[PDB]
Amino acid sequence: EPAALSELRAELRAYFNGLLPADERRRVGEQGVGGERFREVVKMLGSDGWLGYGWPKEYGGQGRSISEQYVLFDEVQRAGLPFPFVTVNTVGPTLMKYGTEEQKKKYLPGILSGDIVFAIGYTEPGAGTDLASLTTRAVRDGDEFVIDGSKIFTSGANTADYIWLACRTDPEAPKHKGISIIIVPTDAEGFSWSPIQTVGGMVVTATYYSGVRVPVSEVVGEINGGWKLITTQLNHERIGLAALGGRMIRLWEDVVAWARDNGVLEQPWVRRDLARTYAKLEAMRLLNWKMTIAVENDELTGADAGATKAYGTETHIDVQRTLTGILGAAGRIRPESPGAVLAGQIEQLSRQGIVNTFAGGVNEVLRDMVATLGLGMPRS
Amino acid sequence: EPAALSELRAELRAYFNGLLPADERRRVGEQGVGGERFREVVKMLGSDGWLGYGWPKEYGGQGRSISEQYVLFDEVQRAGLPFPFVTVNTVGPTLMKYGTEEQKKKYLPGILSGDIVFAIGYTEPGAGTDLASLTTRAVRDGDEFVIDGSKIFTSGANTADYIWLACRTDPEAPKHKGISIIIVPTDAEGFSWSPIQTVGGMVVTATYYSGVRVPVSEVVGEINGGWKLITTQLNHERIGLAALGGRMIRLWEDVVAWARDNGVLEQPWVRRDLARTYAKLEAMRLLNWKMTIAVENDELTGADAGATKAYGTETHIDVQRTLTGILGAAGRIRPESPGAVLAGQIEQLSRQGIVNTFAGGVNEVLRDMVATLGLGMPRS
Amino acid sequence: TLGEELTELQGLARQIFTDHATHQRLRAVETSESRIDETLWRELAGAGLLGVALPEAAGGAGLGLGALCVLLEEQGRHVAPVPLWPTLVAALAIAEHGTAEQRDLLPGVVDGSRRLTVALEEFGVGDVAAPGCTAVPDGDGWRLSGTKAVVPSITGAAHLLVSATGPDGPGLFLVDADAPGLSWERTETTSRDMAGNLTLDAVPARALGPAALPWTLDVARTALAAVQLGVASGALHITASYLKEREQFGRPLGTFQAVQHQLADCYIEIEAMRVCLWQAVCAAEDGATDGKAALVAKWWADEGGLNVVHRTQHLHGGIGVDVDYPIHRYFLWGKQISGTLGGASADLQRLGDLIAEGAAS
Amino acid sequence: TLGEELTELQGLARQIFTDHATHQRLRAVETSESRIDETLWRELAGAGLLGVALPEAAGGAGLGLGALCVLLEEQGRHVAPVPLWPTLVAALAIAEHGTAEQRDLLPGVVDGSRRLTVALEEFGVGDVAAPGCTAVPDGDGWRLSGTKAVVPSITGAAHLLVSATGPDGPGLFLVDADAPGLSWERTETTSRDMAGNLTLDAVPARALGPAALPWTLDVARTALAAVQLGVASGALHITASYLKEREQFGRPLGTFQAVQHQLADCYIEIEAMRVCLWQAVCAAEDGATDGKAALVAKWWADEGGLNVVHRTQHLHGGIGVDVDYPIHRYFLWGKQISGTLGGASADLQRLGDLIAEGAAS
Ligand SMILES: Cc1cc2c(cc1C)N(C[C@H](O)[C@H](O)[C@H](O)COP(=O)(O)OP(=O)(O)OC[C@H]1O[C@@H](n3cnc4c(N)ncnc43)[C@H](O)[C@@H]1O)c1[nH]c(=O)[nH]c(=O)c1N2
Ligand SMILES: Cc1cc2c(cc1C)N(C[C@H](O)[C@H](O)[C@H](O)COP(=O)(O)OP(=O)(O)OC[C@H]1O[C@@H](n3cnc4c(N)ncnc43)[C@H](O)[C@@H]1O)c1[nH]c(=O)[nH]c(=O)c1N2
Ligand SMILES: [Cl-]
Ligand SMILES: [Cl-]
Ligand SMILES: [Cl-]
Ligand SMILES: [Cl-]
Repeated sequence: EPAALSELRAELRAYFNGLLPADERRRVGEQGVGGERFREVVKMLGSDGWLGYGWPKEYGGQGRSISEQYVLFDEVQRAGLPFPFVTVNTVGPTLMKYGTEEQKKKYLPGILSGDIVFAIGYTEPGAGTDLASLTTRAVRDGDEFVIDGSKIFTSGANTADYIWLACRTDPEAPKHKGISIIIVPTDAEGFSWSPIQTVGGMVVTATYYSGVRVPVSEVVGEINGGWKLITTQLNHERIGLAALGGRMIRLWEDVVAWARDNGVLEQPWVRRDLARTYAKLEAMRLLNWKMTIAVENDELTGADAGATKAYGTETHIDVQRTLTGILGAAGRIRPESPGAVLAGQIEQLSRQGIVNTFAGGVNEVLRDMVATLGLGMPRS
Repeated sequence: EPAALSELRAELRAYFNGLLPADERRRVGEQGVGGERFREVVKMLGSDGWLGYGWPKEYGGQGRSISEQYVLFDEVQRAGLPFPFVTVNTVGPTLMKYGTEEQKKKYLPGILSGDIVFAIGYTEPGAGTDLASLTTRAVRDGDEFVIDGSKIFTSGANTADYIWLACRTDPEAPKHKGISIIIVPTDAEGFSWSPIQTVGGMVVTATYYSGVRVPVSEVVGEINGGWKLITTQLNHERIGLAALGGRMIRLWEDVVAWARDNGVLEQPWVRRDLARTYAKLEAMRLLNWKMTIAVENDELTGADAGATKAYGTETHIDVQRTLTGILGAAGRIRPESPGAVLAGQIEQLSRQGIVNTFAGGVNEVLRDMVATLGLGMPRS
Repeated sequence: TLGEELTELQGLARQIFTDHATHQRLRAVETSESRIDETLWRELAGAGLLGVALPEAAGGAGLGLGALCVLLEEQGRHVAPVPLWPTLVAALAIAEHGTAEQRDLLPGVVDGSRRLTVALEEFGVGDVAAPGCTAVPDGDGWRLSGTKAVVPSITGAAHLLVSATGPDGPGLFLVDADAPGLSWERTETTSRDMAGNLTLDAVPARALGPAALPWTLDVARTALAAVQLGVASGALHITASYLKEREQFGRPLGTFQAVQHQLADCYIEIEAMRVCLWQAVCAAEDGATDGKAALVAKWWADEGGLNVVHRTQHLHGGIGVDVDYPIHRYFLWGKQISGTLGGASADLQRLGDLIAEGAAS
Repeated sequence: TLGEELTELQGLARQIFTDHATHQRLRAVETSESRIDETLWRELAGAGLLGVALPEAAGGAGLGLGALCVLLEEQGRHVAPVPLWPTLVAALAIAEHGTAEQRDLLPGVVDGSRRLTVALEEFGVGDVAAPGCTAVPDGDGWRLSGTKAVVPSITGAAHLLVSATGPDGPGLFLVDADAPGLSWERTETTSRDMAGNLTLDAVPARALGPAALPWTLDVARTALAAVQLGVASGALHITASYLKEREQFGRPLGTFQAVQHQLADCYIEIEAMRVCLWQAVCAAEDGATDGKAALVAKWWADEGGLNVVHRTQHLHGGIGVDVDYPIHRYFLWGKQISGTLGGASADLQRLGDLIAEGAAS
């Protein structure tokens, strides 16, 4: 049984080795969904059958277990390769739930085959944490919707084929009840994007929708019922943060080995910091495991999801800070500069970890929800 | 110059030694204003001239400097003796500012001589942090006020001669503009108190006012203008927390010496914890010094007072936790039980430090004020 | 199933603790000579809860460290004054590392007539893994000379497990409480337990097996973390209820964002404490001997558990220090537990040495 | 008075930094080869700000470490790309510990034609007080062999102070940047400085006086804390302004209690940083040599300063990672500074050894 996961691990290394080279892995891994070779990788993974590894076989996947799924995510990160998490683990599973039979047929096979990639269109300049205040509008013209607005920080929009777009369809309804999810092709007339470079090395985008026209059948779920879809895909957007923690565990191990071999491990302060981050990483990985079980079971509570995501993302930053200190003078050297340790990964991840305490749910709001949903505290 | 403070230090040890015995000091120090021998000490200190040490000579004091004042407070704590901080450093100086010439003549000399002790009557069951919602009422009858209500956690009320009592005098005014300070004798008919034992070993009280009658001349300041008096005495209520930090610095030093002499100092974790608490104690004592200068100059801002008090009181708890750990198995032994270290002082202070993050201003509200007054952040 | 038995265990303990860990009874017990509720002890024995973690051959249910942790967690939820972890950790040490003669003491533990405690700490540096207390061979027995610090719940214990260093290194030895050369001074601790500072002058003793000491330290760390989990959980529950009731500025304290965030941090820490506790239990039942999982559970207890009870004191304001109100006992228990066998900084140092040593393997 | 001169100093530096540390100019400089703004350097020289901390005999104002810290704090407020602390800490080391020949270099520093840097770090353990770089006697000079890590702002520096261990222990040695046997590899750091990994193969060098190394480390720690104070202050200021503007849920982010509390914790940490900085300065001017005050200032920089710039990233949300928005540079500077000469944990270890040693005196 655990021999099987070991064997899966060893197979996936051979496989990724036959794809990656050297620095290229850490180059496509830094760019993420916005990078040039992203689609090249996705299509390779897809035709080789790895994208549907965890999908139900009803929808063409292998139906493999959570343990096996995590080995896959851990090994793709280790290889440096980008994986289409959002498209395969966030959009597909919400489509399998709320999609028409027609919608599933158009999108799921191409997702599976690595031919269709999605980008998430939620955030606006005026509607970030308060996403339910979004104003991008979609108005009925006949059996078409006419979409006018813009979004910001649309990761992968430059490399995606479709936007999963949250729009205001009923301007008079309660804000949570006026929203629909609409799929917009990135070749649509009136669609455009512009790059945004992040301190962490990623390029995301702003996207613009000027008179974009989409058939009404491209609404996922019910019109004005888009909020339950948004939440469904946001919850599935934690299986990625679990794999992210997996990556920090690996880097912690690599730092232990590095410090062992140059004597940094003989410093009491280093040993103590490795002990404290070990203990916090142990809690994170165990909480992540429980919560993945819940989410794939449709039993995760809002309190637990919020507590686990806020704890895990703050722990990634704590570990990044702490391992950087242990690295000493090399802790400040960027990837690809001489003297970098572990290819500068912890230096670059420190500049990215700051994102995830406010992306995928804002940790302040998650703590509010822990109190109200988890402990019954009154609001207002 | 610093020879003078040294000499002052050595004089005060000889003096307190001629008063204290052994455990008695740590016994009257634990009880505080509510203890039996409190008035006995106060009267001794008063007739020996130490109560007015820092008072202006205009009001019969020595006018000594802040440096000298702090040596005095540090040495009284070191001796175990209780000092009438609230009465001498909080009530007298607000009376010197807002009192009538008549009020000053009745109260200040007996405060100076150690014959008059005051207790602070602010907090009610329904009005703690939201002190401006207090409902204890004082109604005009002629040239008398009739006082009906109760207060809670009135420290020293069992040993005081007068209550500095915050009352609602105008039930129709804005809450901040409906309050007066009234001095109530503790022998007044209708006044009563009952004990409250704290986990830290102190006894405070609830006090009750049933038809208590006081001449209208016993209002300090202007009627309905009591809020500025409350704040004035609350600000002076930081010179005590400065001396409290002084006591934790001394205990930190004693723990260093203790760990040196039994080998606990050879543990890396102990050295690191002593370094971290040293650094936090250094910031505290320097911030306390600046803020004392400001307050005795009438130049302390609300932002700085709040930042310094919240930082200092949380640092006292951090140091208490940390020194307890360094003490090992003896860290858990109460005063007067066998094996206690440093007479169990750090064990008992750990059970008291928890008070001061919400007494004298609630640290959450102080942080609100830091943001609004210090950084201009909007409210509401 | 096993989980169903552990659920039944939990409900039974909850009812018994709820019936006896009351305002009146806690005050009566915490001002007595022993600080031990003998009625609660007998009720626990009669419900089979002392036997649930112990072997069947001694009349127990044979459910091991997991059942013990379920019972200890309920005990901490109610700050219930009985010496369950000293007696039952000692009994599990006997069950797993004792001679036949020593295991014959276990029936009396199951039925409630025989209590134990453990003497694992020393004043000063107090390295629990390298006791300064000495063990000298004497025929097929031993004589122990030294002192042990703050032995918990000493009153009424018939036997003690005492850690000492013999010619072949640290070990664990059984001592009768009436042994010649044994004496103690009663000492009151933060939690209001009545502990004993133990003096041993060539005290007769019998060894447990060679692995008893490190095993017992891992189990004790795990058990203390179970109590702490219950303390923190109960403290959070009481504080949450109180903050719904108490209003200032015209609304429940529970509606202030900073209040909600302090409560959430307690919740997070409790969830972390809980999964690391059960990892330590699972590791012990799966035969791990490296000690890392137990130290992780213990560090979470020492640091997270102590954070929780400081936050729940602060969130109560003045009433939280009133000894007639419940929350201050959770503070006292949490604070004491967070230093038992060493505090958070010591545990990080020990864990860091294990990590370094394992990496250099 | 002296304070009035330091106020004048501060206003002048503020205007110069404000005129040149702009959106456009920061981007131009941080993508250049040197990462150094030579225009800003010349403007600073012309205003006398390079000379303000240096001796009068070299054309400076003779205002010492305090003036240097005032200038560095303004520099950090604007993340202004010039190597002030490497050049001016090196120059203060020469002024206080150099030979007459070495002090003749100071006029060129005052007038802006001569820059310096310091090579105080090494890869790995990198104990700054026990360099692995070696110093061998050679007549009345020395030859140095070893490597130094990430020497800051190496481009255009004419001379370097290099720490090395000779036969009589660690020392500090002046090296010409064109010395035979000296080479470096450019390496880009977190802050976007262009540092150099330095290789020394029997490089000719001249010693500074015997106390130069520990003195220079204390001054450098103090100077780095001055920059960090300015970084954290500027970060907080920008974040406070932004949170007044940005509304969500119908109100400014600045009105949320959790937001106000994160801002307050930054404020508190900055006040703590600031008084410990000035204690370190006052201690150095009063001739203290124990090193504790400088390490306290540096630990506050390393821990408080790093906390501030993490909080100001978080409070901005997505726009805070946009490289076209200012705050991310404060994060990069704060993060790099908090590890320079070692991070927070190392500094606590060093400080703890000094405390232990002083108590055992
Ligand atoms: C790299 C990267 C990648 C992506 C994204 C961002 C970034 C940086 N996001 C956008 C992300 O979801 C977004 O940044 C968050 O929802 C926050 O919205 P704002 O950035 O407007 O911060 P906003 O201004 O709403 O809040 C900023 C800060 O204010 C505080 N705050 C907010 N509300 C509070 C409250 N109620 N109480 C207390 N404090 C509060 C928090 O400190 C928060 O971090 C995204 N989006 C998308 O649609 N598709 C995508 O693919 C991505 N991917
Ligand atoms: C030992 C001792 C001694 C004294 C006193 C107390 C004690 C314990 N005090 C009383 C003290 O001033 C009082 O406890 C505080 O003002 C807090 O009021 P409550 O206790 O009602 O807490 P309250 O119920 O108001 O608040 C409880 C907790 O709620 C939180 N909170 C409150 N408002 C908040 C907000 N706006 N935002 C976020 N969180 C918030 C805080 O965590 C606070 O600690 C006193 N009084 C007196 O009149 N004379 C005296 O001599 C003394 N001395
Ligand atoms: Cl994707
Ligand atoms: Cl008083
Ligand atoms: Cl006793
Ligand atoms: Cl380069």
